[PDB]
Amino acid sequence: RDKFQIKQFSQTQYLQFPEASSADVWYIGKQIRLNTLFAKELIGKASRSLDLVLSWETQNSRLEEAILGGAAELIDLDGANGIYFWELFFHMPFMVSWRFNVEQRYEDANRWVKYLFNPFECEDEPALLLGKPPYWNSRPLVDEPFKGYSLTQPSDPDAIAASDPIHYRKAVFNFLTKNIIDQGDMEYRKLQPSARTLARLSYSTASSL
Amino acid sequence: TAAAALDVIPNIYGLAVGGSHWGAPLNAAAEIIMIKYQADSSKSESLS
Amino acid sequence: ALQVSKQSAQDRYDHFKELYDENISSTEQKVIELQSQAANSLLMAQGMRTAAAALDVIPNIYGLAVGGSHWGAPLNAAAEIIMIKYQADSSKSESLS
Amino acid sequence: FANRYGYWAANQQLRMFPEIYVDPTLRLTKTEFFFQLESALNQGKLTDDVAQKAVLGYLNNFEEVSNLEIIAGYQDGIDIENDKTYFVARTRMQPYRYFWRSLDASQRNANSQELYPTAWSEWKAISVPLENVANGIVRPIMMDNR
Amino acid sequence: LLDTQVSAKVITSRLSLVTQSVQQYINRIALNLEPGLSINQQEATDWEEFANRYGYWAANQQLRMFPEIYVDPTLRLTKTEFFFQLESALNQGKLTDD
Amino acid sequence: YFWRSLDASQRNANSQELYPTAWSEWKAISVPLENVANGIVRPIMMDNR
Amino acid sequence: YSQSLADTLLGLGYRSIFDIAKVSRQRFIKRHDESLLGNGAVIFDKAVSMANQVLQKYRKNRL
Amino acid sequence: EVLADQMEEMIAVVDRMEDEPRLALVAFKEMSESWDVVF
Repeated sequence: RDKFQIKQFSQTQYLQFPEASSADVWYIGKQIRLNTLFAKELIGKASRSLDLVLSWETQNSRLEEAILGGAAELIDLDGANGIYFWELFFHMPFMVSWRFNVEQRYEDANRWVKYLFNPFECEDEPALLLGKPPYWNSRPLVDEPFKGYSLTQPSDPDAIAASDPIHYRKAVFNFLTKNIIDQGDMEYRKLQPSARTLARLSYSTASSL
Repeated sequence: TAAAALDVIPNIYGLAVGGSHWGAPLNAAAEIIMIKYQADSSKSESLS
Repeated sequence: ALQVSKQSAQDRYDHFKELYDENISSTEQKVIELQSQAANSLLMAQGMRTAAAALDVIPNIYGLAVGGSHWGAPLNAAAEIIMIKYQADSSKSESLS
Repeated sequence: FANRYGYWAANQQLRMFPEIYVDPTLRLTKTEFFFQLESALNQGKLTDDVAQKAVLGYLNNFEEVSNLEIIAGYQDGIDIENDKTYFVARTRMQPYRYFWRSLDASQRNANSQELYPTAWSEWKAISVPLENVANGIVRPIMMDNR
Repeated sequence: LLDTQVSAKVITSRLSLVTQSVQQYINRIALNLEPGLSINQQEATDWEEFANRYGYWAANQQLRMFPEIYVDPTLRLTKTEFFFQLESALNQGKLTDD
Repeated sequence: YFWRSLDASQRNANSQELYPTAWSEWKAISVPLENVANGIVRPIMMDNR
Repeated sequence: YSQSLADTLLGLGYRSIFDIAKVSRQRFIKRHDESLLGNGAVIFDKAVSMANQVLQKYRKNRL
Repeated sequence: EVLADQMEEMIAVVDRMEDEPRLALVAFKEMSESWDVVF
């Protein structure tokens, strides 16, 4: 028999990890994270508006780590909890826009797609938001990726559809470029000439993308 | 009001006193909340 | 007679813009809304469990005799919570029909 | 090669263009919460207002999940390394909800990497109507992968 | 800003071509940031008022300038705790003065 | 039981007071209360919750 | 001090405060030195209000 | 908890909040005859 310090832990609740040279294959250190304080950062901002939640400046809010001997200078997309950021910062924004695109609500679908991407603005309020993304407004479309390694041996499109953000964001562009044309044809069909020809003001923006 | 009258005061007094039915109001709220649906989904039959 | 016959086709045609457009009105929208409003069937039952638990975790009476905890109350309540799902989903099927 | 033309070319192009494969109709494991967006959007003809009621109806629920507290974890009897290591957790605001989940400590890269992003599961709720406990002590255990 | 090499059979007013040139330009400067100009966040909000055009533009004034067009019982109602209790009795398909 | 509120900032300065729109309308309370300390129920504000 | 603005703001820069109905804030902020900008960041909270202050003085007359 | 002797007594429930929202704990207008509570 034997025993190990897989144990209760101080105020940030993360549990003790039993070995610095790891309990497993590689030397990951005697450190782990579990819970998050994110709700205490969100409750205010989200009760003020949805439009503040779908701000890149809100997404960069701070947490704390000093009890394990580090610092959590922003909300980190860590795999034990990270999905709940993605679910909130992408999927809820997406399904509304998907329904509205179909149901003749094209400019309302645009008002939701404008939380992901903005090929119409160059003059936002934060100098860091003007600088860094710059066009993309949910940070997991740009924030720190790596490899895709440990799903390679059974590799499939079910793996590769989320290896990296670049092809995922180019798919947002493919949905957006359709949405202009899907409205343009509704001006050309069944109307009269000076309204039908107004569709060329849509085809001339689609052909600019 | 029946659930409240079965709660705010005891059922019995003596060597033993009590009988206030603790869960009665919250147990009643679910029935009040349920009743809305049978009416609105038959107002939909009226307006259909 | 050919000039007369034109109206047999023309009157059969030119009405139908009142049916290939304006195909919905505000009353037949409420015919959906009062079906789909059953989205609160996540909430319609939940005060059951807490009431049953409050009738169990502590006694009804104290004295020479103490007790009154209603043993079966939570498991008796679970069947009602489980039942409620069906009336909502089989009327979401009327909304989507 | 069971059926042939167009079906064969799709063997490559359904991997080689990810934008063909991306749709909201994912392999969803998140069934405990993702249904609670759709059941508000479950309407035949709708307007721009309805989405805000649907969104906030999810966002009320979301914060309770983010506040879940871990109570205990089952090590593999006496073994260590590459364990599934089941954990049990509950809501703090009332002791009403209990859940379990797990992780894949074998799923990694060797080149100074750690557990891979997919190597962690998602919470499942517990169905059995418990009402009395020894002061929050509920114990999970593994019975040859039951 | 001119439709060269096309439209050999079409007829329209000169005002439409004049309009179309500026109409395209005020789209084009918001469509891309060459030449090197920029648009303030108010101006970049307010292309909402030329997204779709004829009749929609004139309504920007006349839907304020004639209040009788805007007045209907379909108000922004906050009184939902009681105003529904009038309608649920009037919720009938064919009815009488009683 | 019900709650409501008012907008004490919404006014005109020229010897006017609170403007006609500057007052809200009653919302009912949903939670099934049955016992109280003799009518003493207390509302409070938690950073605009 | 205020007349030091009204000498040259009204001398050349703008004909009147009513012509500030042209602007957007970044357009207006760009043009001004420290002797304006250090005593000017409050202006559009009341001057754009001026730019809709004449509004009904020629329509309240509907009788 | 009411950290003073003999509950059942009418003592109201009150607050006079001023700093730190996560420490917005309640207050009571009496205990026994005059004295305060360590709460």
